[PDB]
Amino acid sequence: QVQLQQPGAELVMPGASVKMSCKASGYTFTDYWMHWVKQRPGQGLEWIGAIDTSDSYTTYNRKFKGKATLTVDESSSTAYMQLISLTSEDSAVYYCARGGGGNSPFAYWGQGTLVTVSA
Amino acid sequence: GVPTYLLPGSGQFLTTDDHSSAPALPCFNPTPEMHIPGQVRNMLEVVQVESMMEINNTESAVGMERLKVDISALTDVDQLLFNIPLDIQLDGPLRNTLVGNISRYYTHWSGSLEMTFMFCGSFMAAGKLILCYTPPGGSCPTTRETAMLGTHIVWDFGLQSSVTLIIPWISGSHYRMFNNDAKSTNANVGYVTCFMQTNLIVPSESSDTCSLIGFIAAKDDFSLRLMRDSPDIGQLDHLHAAEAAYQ
Amino acid sequence: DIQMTQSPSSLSASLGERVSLTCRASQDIGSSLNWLQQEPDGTIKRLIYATSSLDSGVPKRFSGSRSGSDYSLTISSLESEDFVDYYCLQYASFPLTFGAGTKLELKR
Amino acid sequence: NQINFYKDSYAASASKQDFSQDPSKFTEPVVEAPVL
Amino acid sequence: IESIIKTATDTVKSEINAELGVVPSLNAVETGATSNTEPEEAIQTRTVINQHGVSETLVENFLSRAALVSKRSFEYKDHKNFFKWTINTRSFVQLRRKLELFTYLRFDAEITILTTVAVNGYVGLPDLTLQAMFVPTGALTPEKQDSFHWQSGSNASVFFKISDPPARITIPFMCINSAYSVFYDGFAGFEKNGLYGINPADTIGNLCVRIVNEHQPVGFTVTVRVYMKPKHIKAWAPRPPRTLPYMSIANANYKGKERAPNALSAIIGNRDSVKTMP
Amino acid sequence: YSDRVLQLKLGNSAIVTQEAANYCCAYGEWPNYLPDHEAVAIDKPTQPETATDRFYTLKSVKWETGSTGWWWKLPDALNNIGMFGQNVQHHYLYRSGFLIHVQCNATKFHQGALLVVAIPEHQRGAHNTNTSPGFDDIMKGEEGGTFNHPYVLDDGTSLACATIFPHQWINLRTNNSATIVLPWMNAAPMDFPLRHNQWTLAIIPVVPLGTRTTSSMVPITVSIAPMCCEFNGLRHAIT
Repeated sequence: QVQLQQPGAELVMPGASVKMSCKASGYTFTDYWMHWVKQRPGQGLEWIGAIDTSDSYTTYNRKFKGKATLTVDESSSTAYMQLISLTSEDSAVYYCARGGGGNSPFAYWGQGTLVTVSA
Repeated sequence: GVPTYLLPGSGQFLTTDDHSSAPALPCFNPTPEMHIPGQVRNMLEVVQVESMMEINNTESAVGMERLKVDISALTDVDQLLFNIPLDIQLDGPLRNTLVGNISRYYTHWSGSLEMTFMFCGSFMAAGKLILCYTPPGGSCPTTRETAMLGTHIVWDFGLQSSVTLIIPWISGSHYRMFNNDAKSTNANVGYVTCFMQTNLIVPSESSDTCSLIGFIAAKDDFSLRLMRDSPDIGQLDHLHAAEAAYQ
Repeated sequence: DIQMTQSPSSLSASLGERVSLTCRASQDIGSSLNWLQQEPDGTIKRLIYATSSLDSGVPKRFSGSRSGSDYSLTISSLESEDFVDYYCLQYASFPLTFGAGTKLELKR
Repeated sequence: NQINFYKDSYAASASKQDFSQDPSKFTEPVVEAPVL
Repeated sequence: IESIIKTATDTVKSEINAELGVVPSLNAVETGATSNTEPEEAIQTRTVINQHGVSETLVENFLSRAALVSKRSFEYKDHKNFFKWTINTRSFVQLRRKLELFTYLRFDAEITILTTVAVNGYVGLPDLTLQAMFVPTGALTPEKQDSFHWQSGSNASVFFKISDPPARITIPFMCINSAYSVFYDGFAGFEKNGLYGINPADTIGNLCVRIVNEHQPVGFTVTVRVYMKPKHIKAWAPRPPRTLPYMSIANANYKGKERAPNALSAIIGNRDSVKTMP
Repeated sequence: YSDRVLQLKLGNSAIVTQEAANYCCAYGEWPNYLPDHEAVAIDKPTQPETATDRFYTLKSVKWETGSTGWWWKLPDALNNIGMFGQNVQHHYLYRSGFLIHVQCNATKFHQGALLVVAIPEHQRGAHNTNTSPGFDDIMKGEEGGTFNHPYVLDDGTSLACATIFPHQWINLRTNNSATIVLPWMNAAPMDFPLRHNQWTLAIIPVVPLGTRTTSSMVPITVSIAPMCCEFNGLRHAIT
């Protein structure tokens, strides 16, 4: 029924750009907020930001301001995260989760994608 | 001592009662009062401020588009633009206004109302409108020649961008009621319709569709009585952080 | 930025032993917290939501409570699959922060 | 009416009689027949 | 111009008026001023002496009533027989929405505690003695029923029974400012750790309630309801009444219903067309 | 006519407008310095007068077909700008009023209306979540934010009732400017400049603009002038 899977994230040269694609299904896509979390091999979690699905509205963490750009498409029911200024320090596992006011956020999660750079 | 005997209503807790009670903080001096702007010492100060009616409420009007009425050039004379149902208790244009939201705490109301329409079309746009008010006791007027017969104002666009339609107080009683019956003689306020007096003439350069903005405010003779709970706010199932305050 | 301080950062216990995990909240976050269980494969699965209740389909070995500013995740009996990195989330206010984490190992 | 045996003034019963209004601050919040 | 208005204004008769340069029905809304057009100048009226009183719409009358700020049911058995409620008016939406019609408020709270006992799922309903202690912000909060924190030398406490009439006390205006802030735009702390809006920290402190007796008899349900009636009220800067339902008590966040009324896109229930009406 | 033209001279700045309507004074009050009987902080306040009292023009925003509206929060919009922004940084407390002037003009063939309203103590919400808004969401600095749902005023209230606040209209038919004079509105006599925002300037397009003439950019410019500024708690800057 409800599922979240984001493919891709294989190899990207430094200084380039990468477009994350996390697809949502099983419910009404515009009724819930979308969250983004990264995990390095260091096992610590940081919160990239959240986009309001109702429109374009976005909320970011102060550290990722200008590094990450969130956007969605109401048709495909997918959420995109544009990462620029790619460096070896940006290599980690990125997650995408659901949200919304009722019954707390982060009820569902994605598979995760490990990003690596080739220099 | 003093011989006494209890009365009915002894020990009862009445929510509206007026009595002095024991202070919990002896010898406590509150912060000295400071002058602050905008003191409201009576709620009738609030209801006299004009606020936007939502006339355009439909399934095809979404969001802010609901507060303006599209006025387009018409090819036929004597055409109705729109009408305003005057029931404040029911769900209609008057509910979300200041005069509406405050009056729904009160079961009875009295006094005159006023409507104000502002024409937001282009400067070169010109036209004449008529704003009619029909006292209750019959069906809404379908045509202008039937609607003229009541209180009306004929309005011509110009430098002054707004009118004032006074809805006078007309009743057989000192007050009216918000009871759920729409056609009740103690409830129904009458009807308000707007017809094209001549036509709306705009140049080919200007936009053809122009938007009026309706307003409503209570007058100085307005009054309210018998306060009640407001139906506007309903029950709310899941209230976040409410359980957090209980530790 | 409300900082969630998760302690202890590591622990060691055997099977069938009751353990607890506490996260600190500097600014009062109320009842808003989530306990996150991440299996070694990388899959995150939420456990407790709003500290009050448990997700549907999750075993009852897990419980949670608030005492003062302490948020305790109590496990009644450990299992072989239950040794994994646990996290505490705060959805009370933006930005959302995560606890440092806790690693579970078996006594040897 | 208005029986208060308590010493602290804030413990008195509420007084309803302030009938002063200045609706002119909300209705005519301006510095000042056609107005324009 | 400030004046003493005890009643609605009387109406004076008017005659047929046609005059050049005098247009009472014209106004300018761009000035942000309500239309000053009088019914006498708009239509032809009669002299009417209006005796209708305005006294009931006063803010002292409107906002001062007993409303339920807190309702807490705790089971009484062997255990825990007490609760600590951080005081706020955001708890119940009936009183909350009415107090939010104004930006600032200065008033004295009159608190009443109604107590009732119920049977868990008959012999008799016990008479229990309850203590309600008012703990200001920054003090030590009791962690137990029998704990030493209930001695309450300095703190203000009250003892009342179930059979006795409801316990009632008065709470003065304690804010460090000249009036309460219903809506607060900003953060309390000088660092980023602060919370947006009023937080359950500074404001009015806590209220601790327990059953003074030990645990006996076999379990009953004791529900404590707390009522607040303001008095001596001063109000400033009125505000639009809230439409969409509430979500959290710590913030103003909104969602909206699925369909009108009170939907996000549509507050008023829809109709066919602006020309549609019987 | 008499009140259609207005000139505003504060400090070295001056603004003339040939299309205006009867500039508004909020709640019938006019800005003034803190009197001695309402004072609290004992240290002698500083009064820059002509230094910090003058019009600071904010970045103009583009009025387009699907615009939802704009807000600037005060002082926050002015904290980085001019000599006003320096006194904000070095001083712990401030008390001042504000004079807001919005310029929006177009040809006589354009139609549209703007609701320019100053919302005292505007507490913003967040759509479809229980999470309180963050710091960077509320504090936009100079550029200001944008209404996600201007119909509800983003706080869950009604835009229809926004006239209860000090306001003026810019109607592209009548006037090209709106002027609002805001006194000090707070519970405390002085306030900490960075955290707390007393007023929120909200420009909303109740009626959008459209025309069949050749399209052109219509900017909306805001000029905000502090008035009767005071400052206390002189120390090093936060920077």
